[PDB]
Amino acid sequence: GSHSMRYFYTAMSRPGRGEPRFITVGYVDDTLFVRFDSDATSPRKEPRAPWIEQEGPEYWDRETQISKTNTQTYRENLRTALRYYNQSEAGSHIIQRMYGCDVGPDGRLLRGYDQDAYDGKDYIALNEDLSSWTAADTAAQITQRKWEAARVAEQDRAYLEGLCVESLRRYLENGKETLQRADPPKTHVTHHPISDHEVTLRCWALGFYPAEITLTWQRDGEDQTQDTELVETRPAGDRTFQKWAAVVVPSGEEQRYTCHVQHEGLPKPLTLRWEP
Amino acid sequence: IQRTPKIQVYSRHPAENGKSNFLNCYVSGFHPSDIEVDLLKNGERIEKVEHSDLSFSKDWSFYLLYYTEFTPTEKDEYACRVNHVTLSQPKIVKWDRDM
Amino acid sequence: EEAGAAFSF
Repeated sequence: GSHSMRYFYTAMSRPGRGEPRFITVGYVDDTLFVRFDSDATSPRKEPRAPWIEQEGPEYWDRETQISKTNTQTYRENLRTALRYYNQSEAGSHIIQRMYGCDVGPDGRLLRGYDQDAYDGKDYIALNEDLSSWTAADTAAQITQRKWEAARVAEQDRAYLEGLCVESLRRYLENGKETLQRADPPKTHVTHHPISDHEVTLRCWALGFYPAEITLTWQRDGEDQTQDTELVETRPAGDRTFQKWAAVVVPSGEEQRYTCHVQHEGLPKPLTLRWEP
Repeated sequence: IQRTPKIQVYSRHPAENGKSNFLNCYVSGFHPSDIEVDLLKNGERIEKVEHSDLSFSKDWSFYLLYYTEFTPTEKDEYACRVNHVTLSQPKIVKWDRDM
Repeated sequence: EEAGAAFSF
C-alpha cells in the first residue's frame, strides 16, 4: 500500500497555571509511534510502539532535544500570535502544527506538509510545491515574510524529501509485521424492529486496520446517502477501528437493501444483506 | 472559535455477560483541547480510567479515547459523562451494546 | 524522525 508519517504539535497557553503545555505525537499511518509532553515528570520523547524501541540511545537524545527546543519556540509563538492579533494576555490560546510525508508503494515522496493553525483556524500552510506558503490572513503574512526571508520552505523540502522518507522507510521495515498488515473488517447486519412497520438495519464493521473504510447502504441498488446514518470511525483500543452505517427501512422490505464494504484488507468489496 | 465534542460509548469487543472487556468513550471533533471525561457505572464514577494522548484531525479538531477494564452484566448500566467549554451542562451518553 | 528545530512565527 501507500504510507504516511505525521508529527502533530499542540501548544496551549494557560495564563495563571504555568507555561504553555507542549505536546508532540508521531504517527505512521494510524499507529502512534512516539510522544513528548512538557508536563511529564521528565519531559522526553517516549516510544509508543515496539518497533521504535530498537532505536539507539542517540536517537532519543536528538529527538528529545528537538522537542525541548520546539517547546520554547512554540511558547515564543503563542506570545507572538498575541501581538500579531492584538489580543490580551489573559486568554488561553492554542497553536497546532501538522507536518510530514506521504510515500507511494515504491517508497518515494507523493506529497509533503508543514502547516499551522491558531485557535483551530488556519494560519499558514506549506504549498504542495514545497517552496511557497499560503498565509490565511494579514497576521500569518508576517510569518510568511519571515519564513521566505530565512529559506524555510527550502529546509522543509530537504527534510520532506530526504529524512522524512528515509526514516519512514526504516520504520515500515522494522514494524513490517504490523505496519504493512491490513486487517479486514468483520461485518454483520443487525435487525432492530422500531414501529410495527419500521426497522433499523445497521451494518457493522469491526477489527480493521487501517482506519480508512467505505460503508454504504443501497436500496434497489441506489445510494441512500441522505437516508443513511453514519458514525465516525472509532478506535477499538487494540489498534483496530470500528464503524457503522444504518438505515431505517419499512418492515417486509429488508431485502431491497444491501450494505457495501470497501477497505484495503479485502480482496473484493463486500456486499451483505440481513440474514434471518 | 469553538467546536463541541462528539461522543461515542461502546465496547472494545462485542458485549457478552461475564467476559472481561474494554469500555471506551471516544470524544472527537472538539476545540479547544481541554475536556473532562468520566466513565460511569450505575451512576458512580469509575476510578483510574485511562486516556490516549492528544492528537487532532485534518480539520485541526482534537480527539481522545478514554477507556477502562470492565465485565458487563445484565443489571450494570454504563455511561460516559463529558463536559467541555461549549457545554453549559455536562453531557451523559449511555452505553448501548448494539451501537 | 523529526525535522530539526522549528522556526519562529
